[PDB]
Amino acid sequence: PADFVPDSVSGMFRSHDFSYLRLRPDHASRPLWISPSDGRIILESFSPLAEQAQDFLVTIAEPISRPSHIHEYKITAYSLYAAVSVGLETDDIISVLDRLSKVPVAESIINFIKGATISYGKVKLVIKHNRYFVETTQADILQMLLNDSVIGPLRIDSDHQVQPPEDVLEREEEDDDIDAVHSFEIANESVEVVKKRCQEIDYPVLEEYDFRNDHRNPDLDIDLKPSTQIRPYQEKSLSKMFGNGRARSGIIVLPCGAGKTLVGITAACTIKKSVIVLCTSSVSVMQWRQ
DNA sequence: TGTATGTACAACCGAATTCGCGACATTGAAATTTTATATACGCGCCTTTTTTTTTT
Repeated sequence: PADFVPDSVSGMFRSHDFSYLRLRPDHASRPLWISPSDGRIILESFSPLAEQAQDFLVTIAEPISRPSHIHEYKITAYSLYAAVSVGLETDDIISVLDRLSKVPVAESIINFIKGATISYGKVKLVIKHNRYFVETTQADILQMLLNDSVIGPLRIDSDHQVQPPEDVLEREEEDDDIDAVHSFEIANESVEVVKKRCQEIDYPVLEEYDFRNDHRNPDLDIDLKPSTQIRPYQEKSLSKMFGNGRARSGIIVLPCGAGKTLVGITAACTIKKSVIVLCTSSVSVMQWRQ
């Protein structure tokens, strides 16, 4: 129907042998030892790029162990998509893995990392006039958008408008794929159907988030004061969602009871633009507002 | 299998809020106030006078 293992596919790739699985040729001269069958990547004290290695593993996968001697390696599809969305060169990570990881890069592990680096979305969701539309940087993308009931049918025929792509981006498609390619401006209504049809037909689309196509108007009555409590995970989570230069809303999985709304109020203020806040239930809306 | 939950849509209720007549106080003023003097009357009232009455 509309369920994707790729988001929740984390929890596998830890099984190897000893007869078929050979000691990694880098095992003699390799700062790490990538156990590809066990999916474990032990980052011992001998890795000089352990900080560089530690960050790369955290993107493509989840480091289960962070021991003082060596770390531990786990596989995460959301990490794989996140490490795919990380943007590190799939080949470049593998080789520094291969050279660093004494255990040779596993064949299945090597494919997933490259599959991370490039896949985790090869979709072609084009955008017009700084907005989202039914198009694609790649051709199979324009076909997906045009043949889309929500992307195409919900897409206005106009190729792109500075204001329409600005305003409408058939809802807000501020999460589309590569823009500045062939596409048509989509309406102001219903990206559920856009996503509910890329749902039904399994279109993993290499998506972005165009955060000042979070423009949306003359500036609202927002008091851009940072007097709301600021404490360090929120800001670097903000620094992650503020990214380079200007406020991008990402997905930032935050706890209710540790100042969750605090990042939202800042990002809402930072854009200096109209923003709505949605909480669980209305009674919690007052509690949270209280 | 018992229960916790968000949200509704409709009739009930009392709570809190702003308008002019009466009380006098106001200053404005006239009236009254005191005095001389002739006039003459008619108020009342003073003392004295005379009369009457009582008691021895």
